[PDB]
Amino acid sequence: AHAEERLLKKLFSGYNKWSRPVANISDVVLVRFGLSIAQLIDVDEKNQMMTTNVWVKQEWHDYKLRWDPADYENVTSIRIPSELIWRPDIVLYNNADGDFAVTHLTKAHLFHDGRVQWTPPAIYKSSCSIDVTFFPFDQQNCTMKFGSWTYDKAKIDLV
Amino acid sequence: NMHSRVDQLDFWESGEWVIVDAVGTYNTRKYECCAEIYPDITYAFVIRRLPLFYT
Amino acid sequence: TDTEERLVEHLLDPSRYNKLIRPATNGSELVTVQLMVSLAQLISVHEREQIMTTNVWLTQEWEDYRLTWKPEEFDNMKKVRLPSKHIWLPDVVLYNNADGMYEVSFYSNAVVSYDGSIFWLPPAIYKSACKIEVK
Amino acid sequence: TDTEERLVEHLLDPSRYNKLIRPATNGSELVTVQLMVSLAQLISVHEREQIMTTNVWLTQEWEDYRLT
Ligand SMILES: *[C@@H]1O[C@H](CO)[C@@H](O)[C@H](O)[C@H]1NC(C)=O
Ligand SMILES: *[C@@H]1O[C@H](CO)[C@@H](O)[C@H](O)[C@H]1NC(C)=O
Ligand SMILES: CC(=O)OCC[N+](C)(C)C
Ligand SMILES: [Ca+2]
Repeated sequence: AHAEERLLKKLFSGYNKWSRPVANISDVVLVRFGLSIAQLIDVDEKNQMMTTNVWVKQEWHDYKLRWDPADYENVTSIRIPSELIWRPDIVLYNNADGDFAVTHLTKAHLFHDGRVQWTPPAIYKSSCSIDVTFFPFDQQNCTMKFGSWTYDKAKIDLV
Repeated sequence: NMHSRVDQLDFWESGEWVIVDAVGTYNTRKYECCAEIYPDITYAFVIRRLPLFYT
Repeated sequence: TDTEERLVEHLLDPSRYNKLIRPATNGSELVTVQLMVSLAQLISVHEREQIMTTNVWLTQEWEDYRLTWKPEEFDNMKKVRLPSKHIWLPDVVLYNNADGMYEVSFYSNAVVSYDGSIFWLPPAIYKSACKIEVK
Repeated sequence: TDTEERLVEHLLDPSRYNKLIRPATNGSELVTVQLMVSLAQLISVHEREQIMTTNVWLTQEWEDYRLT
């Protein structure tokens, strides 16, 4: 516990969550985006919405949150609140009756080589055009559009 | 009371009801909870229904 | 980078930047805010409730002289992203909203240029009251 | 009481107790948490939306050596 206290004191001694975490300006923060669906809550044909319960699996590299575990009693990884670190602002473009960005803000896993894994839940009510030509034998094709809202390709790229 | 009548300068006509009258009345009364007099302002909205639809 | 974080801390330093103050140079001077609504989608028009739900991007642009810097002193950085909650914002809202939500729904970052120009483009799901004509 | 306030201030003193850190001891050990759900009332079971509403008391017991 004292080792982790020391590590936390060191890491956030001069951390600035409002700055992109790249040692060099020309670099690109490579975010490995991916979804894991928990349940398809509902498909409102009348209102043309789709409610889903997904885990947004974002992973990126932060160059300031690095340490050598040997000094800190072999603490390879810690869990810290996600509100204390810079996070990509991935939003759901085609939103309808919902929230654009994740609002749960679970704790983000942080490793000793600067890696960060953040997997918060979210209920997304996206819009999707419904085709009812062959109802009730119809097959729907509803899409979700996720992307960074303010960092262009040269700054953040989704993998 | 800033003004007896309730301001309606920026009102948005609902289309179903029309405000016949809206005047705030200043009342003062005591509650069994507490030994002090508590003042209040009660606004009475008198709204008349337009009967064409339900008619 | 170190330069970018130094710049961000310098700009938002509460000792020298108060977000509660209009960036007006002179007493009679006023801040000019440009507006533009980008209609991303018309979600629905509820005739029974007389409400129109739209998904719009509300481009807002103005000048904040307190957020200027010299690029040559900051590794030739021309624009930086500052959180929109930590800078003065012209509280532009949907006045005729039909559900009590006035502000935007995300509060994204604001792209700040080195000359003080702010470019803010937050998304919003708006529910505005409409006069439905049924004749 | 003065003693109780002093104890509460001492225990939660942020300079010595960081709530963001697991109370792991003896090295890379794990904290054992005991669960027990006490059903206080089954409020409703909706069949159309397939949701059960329950009022429960979620007992949770663990050991925090930093609060001794
Ligand atoms: C940043 O990257 C550019 C392009 O590779 C390089 O010219 C420059 O020296 C780098 N700066 C640092 C501090 O690494
Ligand atoms: C579903 O929609 C996407 C985009 O509209 C399209 O690329 C894809 O081919 C569609 N799939 C099917 C099976 O029609
Ligand atoms: C700079 C900025 O905020 O852009 C928002 C619009 N978008 C997501 C199309 C880039
Ligand atoms: Ca359905």
